[PDB]
Amino acid sequence: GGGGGGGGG
Amino acid sequence: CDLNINDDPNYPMNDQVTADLIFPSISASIASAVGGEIYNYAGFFAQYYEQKPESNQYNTLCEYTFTESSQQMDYSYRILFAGALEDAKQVLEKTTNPADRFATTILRAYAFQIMVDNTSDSPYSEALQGNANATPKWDTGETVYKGILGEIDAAEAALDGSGMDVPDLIFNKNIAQWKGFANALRLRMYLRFIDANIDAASYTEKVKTLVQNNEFFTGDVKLDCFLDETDKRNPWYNTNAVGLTGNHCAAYPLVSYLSSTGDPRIAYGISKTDADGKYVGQLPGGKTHMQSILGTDNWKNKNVSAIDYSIGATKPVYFFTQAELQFLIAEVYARFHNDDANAKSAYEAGVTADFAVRGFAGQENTILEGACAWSAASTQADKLNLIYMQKWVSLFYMDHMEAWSEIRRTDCPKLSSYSAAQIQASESVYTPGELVAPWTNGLEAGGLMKRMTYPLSARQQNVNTPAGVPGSTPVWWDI
Amino acid sequence: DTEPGGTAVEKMAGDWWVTVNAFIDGKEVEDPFGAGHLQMSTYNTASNSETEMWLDDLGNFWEYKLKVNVNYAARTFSTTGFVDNVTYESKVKITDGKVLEKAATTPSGMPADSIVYMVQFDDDEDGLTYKVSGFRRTGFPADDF
Amino acid sequence: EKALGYAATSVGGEKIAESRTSDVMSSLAGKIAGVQISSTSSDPGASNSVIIRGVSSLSGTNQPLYVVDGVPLNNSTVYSTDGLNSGYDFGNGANAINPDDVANMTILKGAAATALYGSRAANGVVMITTKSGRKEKGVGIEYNGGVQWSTVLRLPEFQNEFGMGWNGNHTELENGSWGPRFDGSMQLWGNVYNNSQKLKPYVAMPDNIKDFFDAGFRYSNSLSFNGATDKSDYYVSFSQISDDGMIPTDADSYDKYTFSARGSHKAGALTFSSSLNYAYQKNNFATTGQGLSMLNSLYQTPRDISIIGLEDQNDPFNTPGYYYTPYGVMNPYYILNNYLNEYESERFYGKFQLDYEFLKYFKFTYRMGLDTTTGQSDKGKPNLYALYYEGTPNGEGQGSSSPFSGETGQYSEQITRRREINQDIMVNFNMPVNDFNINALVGFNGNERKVSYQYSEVNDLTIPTWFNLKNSGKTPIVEQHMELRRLMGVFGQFEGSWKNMLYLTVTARNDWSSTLPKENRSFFYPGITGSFIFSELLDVITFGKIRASWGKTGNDADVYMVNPVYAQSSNRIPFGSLTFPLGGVNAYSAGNVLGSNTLSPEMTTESEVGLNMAFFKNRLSFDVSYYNRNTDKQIFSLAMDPASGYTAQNMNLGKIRNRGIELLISGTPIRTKDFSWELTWNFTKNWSKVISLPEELGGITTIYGLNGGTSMYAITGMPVGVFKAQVAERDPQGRIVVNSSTGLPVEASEFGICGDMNNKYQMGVSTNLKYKGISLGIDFDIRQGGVMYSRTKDINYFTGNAIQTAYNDRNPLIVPNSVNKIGENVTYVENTTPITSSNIYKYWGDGGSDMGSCFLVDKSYVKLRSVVLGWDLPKRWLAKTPFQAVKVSAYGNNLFVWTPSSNTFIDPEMTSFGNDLEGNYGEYTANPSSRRFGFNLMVKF
Amino acid sequence: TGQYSEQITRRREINQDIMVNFNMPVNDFNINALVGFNGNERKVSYQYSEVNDLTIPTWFNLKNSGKTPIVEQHMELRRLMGVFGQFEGSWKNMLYLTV
Ligand SMILES: *[C@@H](CCOC(=O)CCCCCCCCC)OC(=O)CCCCCCCCC
Ligand SMILES: *[C@H](CCOC(=O)CCCCCCCCC)OC(=O)CCCCCCCCC
Ligand SMILES: [Ca+2]
Ligand SMILES: [Ca+2]
Ligand SMILES: [Mg+2]
Ligand SMILES: [Mg+2]
Repeated sequence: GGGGGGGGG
Repeated sequence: CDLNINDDPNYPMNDQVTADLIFPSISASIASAVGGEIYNYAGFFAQYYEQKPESNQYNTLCEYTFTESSQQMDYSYRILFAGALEDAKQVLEKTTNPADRFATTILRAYAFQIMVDNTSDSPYSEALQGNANATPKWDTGETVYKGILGEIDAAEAALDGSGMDVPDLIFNKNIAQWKGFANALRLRMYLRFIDANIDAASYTEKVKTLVQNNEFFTGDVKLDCFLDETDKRNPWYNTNAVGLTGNHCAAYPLVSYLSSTGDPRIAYGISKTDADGKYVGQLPGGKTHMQSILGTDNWKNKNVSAIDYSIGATKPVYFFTQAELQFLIAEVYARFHNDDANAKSAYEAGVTADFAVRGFAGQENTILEGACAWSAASTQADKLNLIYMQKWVSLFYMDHMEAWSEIRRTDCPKLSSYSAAQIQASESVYTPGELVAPWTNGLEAGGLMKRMTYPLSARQQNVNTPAGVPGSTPVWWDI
Repeated sequence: DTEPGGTAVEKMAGDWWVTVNAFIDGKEVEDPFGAGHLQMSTYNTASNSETEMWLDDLGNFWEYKLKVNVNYAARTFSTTGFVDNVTYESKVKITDGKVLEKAATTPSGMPADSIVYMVQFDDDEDGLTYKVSGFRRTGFPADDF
Repeated sequence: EKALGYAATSVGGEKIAESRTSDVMSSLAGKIAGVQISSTSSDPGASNSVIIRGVSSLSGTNQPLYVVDGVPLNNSTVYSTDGLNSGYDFGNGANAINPDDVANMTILKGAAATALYGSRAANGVVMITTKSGRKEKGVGIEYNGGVQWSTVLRLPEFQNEFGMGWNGNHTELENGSWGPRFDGSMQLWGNVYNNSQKLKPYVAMPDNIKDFFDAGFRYSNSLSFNGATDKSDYYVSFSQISDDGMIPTDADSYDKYTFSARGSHKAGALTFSSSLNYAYQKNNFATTGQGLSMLNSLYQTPRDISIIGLEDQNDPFNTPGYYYTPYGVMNPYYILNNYLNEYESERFYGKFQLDYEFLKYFKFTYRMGLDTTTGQSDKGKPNLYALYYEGTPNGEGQGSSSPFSGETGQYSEQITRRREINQDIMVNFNMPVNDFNINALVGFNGNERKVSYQYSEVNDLTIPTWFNLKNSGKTPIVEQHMELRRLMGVFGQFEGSWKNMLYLTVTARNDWSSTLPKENRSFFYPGITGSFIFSELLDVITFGKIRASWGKTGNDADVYMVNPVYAQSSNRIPFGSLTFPLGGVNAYSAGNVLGSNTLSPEMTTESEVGLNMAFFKNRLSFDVSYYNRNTDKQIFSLAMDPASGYTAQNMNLGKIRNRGIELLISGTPIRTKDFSWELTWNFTKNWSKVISLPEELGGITTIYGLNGGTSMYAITGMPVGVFKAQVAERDPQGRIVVNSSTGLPVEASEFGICGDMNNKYQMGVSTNLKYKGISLGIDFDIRQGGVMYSRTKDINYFTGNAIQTAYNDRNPLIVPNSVNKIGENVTYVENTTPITSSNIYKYWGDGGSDMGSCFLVDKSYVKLRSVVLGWDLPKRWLAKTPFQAVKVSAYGNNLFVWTPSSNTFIDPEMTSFGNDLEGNYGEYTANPSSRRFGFNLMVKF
Repeated sequence: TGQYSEQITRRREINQDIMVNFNMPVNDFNINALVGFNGNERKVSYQYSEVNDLTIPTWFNLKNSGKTPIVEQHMELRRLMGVFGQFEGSWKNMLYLTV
């Protein structure tokens, strides 16, 4: 499939 | 209703798509893997950089908590095999120019070498056969090496004197440079056989006769091609500076060594602490640990050296640094012949080019006449260590995949006997430059990463894919 | 309204900032060892019983960690004598422990849960009894030490 | 007619329209067994999903063929090809229809007798019939004036115990609520502007997100003009709808205009008639996705931040360079006011029918339809870098981790052109012989479909806010594309009859499709159907019918699946591409989908039996059907091992099966003269099962999935759309293995089968009261079943805002049945390592003990689907007025949804991947659902 | 060296008239009045795109070039409203007058 990214905190 | 309209009008007529139109896609495809996704995770395994404290993209590559289902090389496996290698197959079907066949076999062989240095086994003899074999078997890394080196031998033997007839973005039809690339690839692969203790007798004399001929390449073997535009940047810059936010901070073992040797190269691709003006590397895998110990507000991005993406956008993708060529040649003179001066002269050459590739031409004597002066290298083991640690430095921000592979072969930098938590409490315990096992470490058997998982896409569609093994199982040449 | 839930000993788990007094010659000595405020954690057991929790000094005083009995209704905890320490081969005895919600006052002046208990270590060649007392760590950097 | 031998349902215009929905299918959401209807989102006015008897085609054409006045309608969908970063849906082709123009809708559910319509009918037929000319007392004018509101429904259930911070510790810049427990204390927050920073009581804003949303507003106007003679009928209609939904600003907008003229004229044996329609829409979407999108920014808000306080841009602390957090997110109000995502469409469709009766028993019908569309989309984003990066905390002060790198702006425009042509030439023969009756129909059908677009893209805008292709110093990007498919088929249909009670039908058709290999373009499919009214009994049984059918429906492939192609060389790398040309050189690569010139046609085979009865004075009815569908050999781009040199091969699949029960039961327990009371219950249960996928390619292939994450598949023995996800390891006794140092769950090596997309059953429940001119309807939609992915839950777990994360008061915790895995044989030991306050954030963000699979959510829901309160005025009142009829009407839709306690996050009627099979992967922070209610005024003249 | 362009134009005009007519004969005279409103909206837009220097000499496709493509976009919009009247005077089908 296609990618997702983490968040930030 | 005319029904004969199923010829797809969005693509040319297949009889108009000739070799000179396909071949430029071979090297571009390889470079988008070996210079991007593969490169990226190799730079964590070789401990050049780490995960920034404020983002989370590569947590599981730093803490070795990825699995087979993480699909960390699925894109590159697709690129190399259904992109470059199928196109390579198409070029050999269409053209008969021995000079073009040679440059394709080299990019072919190189692509198989990148796969093998990742999953040990790789589809090879049965690969690229389409419906005739949708489930090719995965040969052993040694069958492949012995084969792709066999393909190169034949392809060089077929040259008749004519020149290349195809758009070459690597060497621009310079047949000498492709010959050198083949020899550098033989030097590279011949050494793997030696340090694997497999047919080490003959491959050693071949290693020696190569260096005596010096029929290698000049400059770097690169793809100088990229523009700071959408869809046309350097692959790794694209992924990580444009596609995502800043995710890389410098890693502890790369900073400590660059800081101990007084190396001015420590400013190329590394930025100073935004809060102290110093160079600060993160302990491999230690992002969540250092946050607990020091506090949230005392381990943000400001407190660690960020990796610089500025020199990225147009930076080429490397297949074989010139520095690394000499460091491989300096090793050969050191431990297989017995020139100390020719090894000294190759060692100093490698560092000289690397100082010049970066913005530091004419400052190599800061490493060659101070600390890393080779003069201070007593034992030959004291010298190989110096060679191998300078190879490791030269490959930072150039060819991370080859650093990971070269780390695994020479087992230098050494693994630190002290743990990440130990090296964080004390600091004199740590020999600067030695690798550190990741503080969080998802390998049940500890230690450093030794291979990539098999591509999940091959797991699901190729029943002949070898069985999933943990990251700690070495490839066939690491011992 | 959905209930978040928790472990059976939830309200008595926590992060605490404590100081260790000692009863010496009948009197109580405020921080005799000069240790200042130290961090320690209480938390549930892998069994998740509402009758026992861990007490963990995080290695910041005697290097101890044991399971204490819990009376979760009363918000008290204790041992019935000297119980094995799990950090190193020693024994520990906990007495008269309680968690007093909102009874404390943070460095910034806010209500926090008080934790206080008596402790004895079987390898304390002076054989003293110490009073560990403190407050629930809020999370603001101003309530740290 | 209604001698049919398979399931079907007739609905009449008034039920279609009383709900005042902008759309002809939404109001039927849970009211027809076997016919699964859903909206992609509550964003005006996006596509709608209609799938009949489960998914047969993977992937991904499962809409029913819509037929209006005898002519196939275009039901193309326009939704974003990347639902991860830029979710938007601009509409469904069937949505152009004007309600108020429908006279009857009949959904043919079976695929046994589909000769009259083509292969597209295998997915069901929605046979629409528009109002025609009628003589009435007035001048022939019906006016409908509507007005409605839409407020938010189901916002995620939030924790309100902890505010801004990370690791348990207070922060001033966070996008999450992993900070300390709330106390009255006055704390700093946000960035510093001009040596100043804001001070706010550290308290919770429980309604901060709820107050962000508005009340959507929509006004509707519908006019119809009508009249007829004994030789002629003429209908003309206009409809206008304008919607501005509940997301603030006008970025969530839908304008709809329709115009229609329908006429027929008889003269002798000859009847000629025509229907012509124009359809306009303009759409604006509040893009969704994991980037700088409105809602993704909205959910990553700490529980203590007043969101309605971030709008005023004259407060420099709300500027994009000083906005209170720099963490992959920006001010939601800045996104809504400065991003562009528009779409406008123009559509013309209609038909000419020529009828000629001859020789007592024959009718010649010639019918030709044309459907043409032009649509333009324009979307853009500012050059956030050039405007805000330099010299600001959110820009330069965050260096390479800035939300503005490299957000240099882009603008694109696409113009899409679509054109479909159908021609039918039929002869009908209809003659009685004695008690028997014979009706035969023969015909030829010809079809042409064509789609084209032109796309242009600029990046790195010069003037940073201006969207125009001249506004860029860098190379632009062009793309063009077209598809053309043609079909010809001939067909016969023999309907035989004995008395008024024994009906036999026999269909056949044989098509020639351009999309199959040259030497195998022809495919033949027959059917048989029976109907037996066993009403031959001396009042207790009003009606009594028994059905049976057995038939086939062929099908062809999509366009260009036969020959090898060579594409312009590109390479997909994670989060970007490297495309040719470089540098000055163009190049081509071998297309990674292996074509096949040995394909055969698709063949769906269905068996079906049914029973319909009515009792008393039509006070109790029921209809039940038992079907069994196998779509076989469908042409599909099947996943292959890239080492073969390709990533897919086009070949004929195995069987996809759908069998089940459709049940409808209705009755009138009270029927006075002044009063009625009806009840209705319908029930569907489908058993999806992919039967085989060619072995040589492994037996599995991806429908949709995240790289290294949750993925929906089709697997050889399982229902369509099976999810695999991340799962924690367990020891041989079922205890969850945790890491000995952090205490956090460890991944179980492999995924991870965690359910499928199918509801286990669906059912609806309806009542209908009627007194004098008063009428009331209440509908409930009930589906209980599988699972979907929910990024709404994911992002709210990661962000510490979901109530579920306030677990254990966030005190350190040992996972309640943890075990640590230990020379070369394994040993398991009780775990004593707790998860620390500083890592509780990561325990929940990863998914807790469930890990990745935590974010598959129970698809189930029970919903108050629609309510209609109708007031038909007494005719007495209208004697001194121009009015023939006045029906005042108050209504509501999607009013309330009940899920199981494990779903405190979404209304499960969501997606971000379109209205077909791929949309069943779930929602990627699609915009929240709406509660819609309003009034309609109906004036007949 | 080859060239290939494509352009898609979109034109659209809308006209609306609302009128009231009055026609009444008196003593051989005849009166015809007309009062009206006009509303006009004319719009044109297009999208152009061109590539030069074709890679495959004969294929005409925006993909067939290793050089920069040329794009252009354009749109105009104009509106007008008016009110008008037209008075028709008539005497015995002999004298006709109009204002
Ligand atoms: C495309 C679909 C394939 O077309 C056919 O089936 C062949 C043409 C038969 C239709 C003509 C029947 C005439 C009966 C009196 O369809 C087209 O390309 C349309 C071509 C133009 C046909 C115009 C017919 C004018 C009658 C008003
Ligand atoms: C463009 C020209 C600008 O003029 C107008 O705004 C037209 C207003 C008059 C509306 C007359 C309604 C008559 C009712 C019997 O005009 C437009 O762009 C069209 C705007 C929408 C007009 C819809 C017309 C509905 C007719 C059934
Ligand atoms: Ca709105
Ligand atoms: Ca609680
Ligand atoms: Mg390819
Ligand atoms: Mg080794």
